Amino acid sequence: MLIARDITQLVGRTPLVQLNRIPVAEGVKARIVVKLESMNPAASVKDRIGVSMVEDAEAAGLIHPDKTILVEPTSGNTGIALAMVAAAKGYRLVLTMPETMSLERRAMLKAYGAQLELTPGSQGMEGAITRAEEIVENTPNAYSLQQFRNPANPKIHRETTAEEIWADTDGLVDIVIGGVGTGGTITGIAETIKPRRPQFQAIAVEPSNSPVLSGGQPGPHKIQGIGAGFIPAIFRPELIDEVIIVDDTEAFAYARRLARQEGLLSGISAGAALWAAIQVGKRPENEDKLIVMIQPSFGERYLSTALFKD
Amino acid sequence: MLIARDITQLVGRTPLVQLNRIPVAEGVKARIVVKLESMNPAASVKDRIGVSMVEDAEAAGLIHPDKTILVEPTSGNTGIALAMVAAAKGYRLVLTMPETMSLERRAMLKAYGAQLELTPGSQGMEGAITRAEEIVENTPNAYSLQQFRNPANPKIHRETTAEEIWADTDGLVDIVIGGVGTGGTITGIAETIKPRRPQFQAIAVEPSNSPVLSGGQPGPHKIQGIGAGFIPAIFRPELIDEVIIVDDTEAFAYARRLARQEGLLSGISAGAALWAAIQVGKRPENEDKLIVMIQPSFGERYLSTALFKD
Ligand SMILES: *Cc1c(COP(=O)(O)O)cnc(C)c1O
Ligand SMILES: *Cc1c(COP(=O)(O)O)cnc(C)c1O
Repeated sequence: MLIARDITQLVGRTPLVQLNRIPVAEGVKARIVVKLESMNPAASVKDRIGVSMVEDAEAAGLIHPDKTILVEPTSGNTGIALAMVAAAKGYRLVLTMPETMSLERRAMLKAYGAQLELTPGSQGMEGAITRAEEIVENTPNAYSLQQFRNPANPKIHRETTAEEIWADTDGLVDIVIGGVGTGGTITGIAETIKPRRPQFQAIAVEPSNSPVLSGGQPGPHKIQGIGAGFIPAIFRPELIDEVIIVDDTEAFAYARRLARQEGLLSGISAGAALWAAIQVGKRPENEDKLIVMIQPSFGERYLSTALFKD
Repeated sequence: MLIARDITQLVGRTPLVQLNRIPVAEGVKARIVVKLESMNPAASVKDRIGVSMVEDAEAAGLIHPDKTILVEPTSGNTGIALAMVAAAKGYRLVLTMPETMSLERRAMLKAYGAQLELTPGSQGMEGAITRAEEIVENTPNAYSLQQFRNPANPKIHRETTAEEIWADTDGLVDIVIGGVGTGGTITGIAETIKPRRPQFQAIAVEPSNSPVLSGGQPGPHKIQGIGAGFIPAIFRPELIDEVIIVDDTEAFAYARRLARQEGLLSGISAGAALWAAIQVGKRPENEDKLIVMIQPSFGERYLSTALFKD
């Protein structure tokens, strides 16, 4: 019998899909395919790390459902992944999240029974992180899995996300394109694949308004889920070939086209990754290369935002 | 390479998950497991029929993307499934839907680029169907796949949904419980499995406020996706062992517990199916029987409703 013990054993193992309209429309000479992290149980890539971080801490005896209050600052998806895990396992969970993130994210957290404290929009992720740190320092048995630092984040991507790409492309993937939030996705992919394919390229995507991976200064932007405003500790710049900066307008435009022209309803950051993959795929040296882009989230979580509202 | 041609080749093949808290809390003597139709690409069971109905009509030369205007009355999910398919394949699509269905459903349809005409809430599905029929009768090249009559609906459930249950339970499933909207799910399951397992039970679920399968009169109710207010042509009462009626309050209560106590964020109708499965699973004759319930939809589509709002 193939019956999962619980929802945490059903995360990852997401499929690849080719694009059929957008690349030809933009004159792309490479082959662009999409890894659909929208098909995780709670509809984002973060399900993978919600599970891995919690399992890692439990195994080391660092947390226990009967006493630990999990606390995590989030732009939404990590909070939702942990909220699902917490609901399955019986953990109390408190999220801090900036008020600028989509209304759907707030409602998702509450639906799973987690506690949410919103932090001021002007303070961005820094405000969320500071508040979470204050809660953890002060509260007995509070514990932060710390998604920007936790080795279980890049590890699960090395062991699952990257292996899936490797298998599903029969070892022929040439380039992976991924927006950076925590950096775990693109880092874990590069770590696993580069040893097997020396010419493989790992390309990071960030908002042009907050180009910190590129050496620039942090700023406000609308690409929810990427552009934390600092370089995460887990991110390994030495493994990444290049950083592509993306305007908010292009992220929104390409995410809309994903839904309407490909039937791939997608978050804003998937739009940013596609715009980037288009630019890379048009380079003459990349003709007939196989480019996999990561689609981090499903677009239903974004209907209230400027992506689709009106 | 395992790369899907497009999103329509990634529907179905959904997993089973055991329940870990709710059955013991209710003194259930059977084993209740859930088939997660929330994990289809657009997060409901309807993805399966959106694909099968369109492929069937295309193969027979009855529709073509360059000319057909698809038109379908819906409570939401069939419209969304067809909207995804339409976006991938380049069909124009018009949905009629009662204003009583969740706001998320409206926004989902528009996000995929479909056209929506809302019909009066007081008229329910009958109003939606009448308007769709008026559009089709009157409009050149308009075409309704007709989800309540289309043989491709129960067929795809016979060939995919039912085979998945058969395989995943190693042929040991004793009972399937499913709410009835079109009736295709529970009918196709019963058709495939009963010949292989004479003692197998197929049990239909309907709202107590609109118990038409039970021989009663139609009425208004809040279990979105089930209780059409008539017996669908595809539904085969001779294959169904029994109909269980469910109150709106119990559907809401059990859907909330699915999210918060199992980490299975679910639509309202999944709550109705669980309440039913609990009742069946408590019967002394069903001790140690394996009961699979269908979870028709993911709960993100329902955050604006009374299920979670406030
Ligand atoms: C997490 C996330 C990303 C980036 O993934 P990382 O592995 O954290 O870099 C992109 N988009 C969205 C919507 C996310 O939630
Ligand atoms: C379609 C649907 C059902 C019932 O499935 P059928 O195969 O149409 O009987 C139940 N719940 C929801 C939310 C649906 O969209």
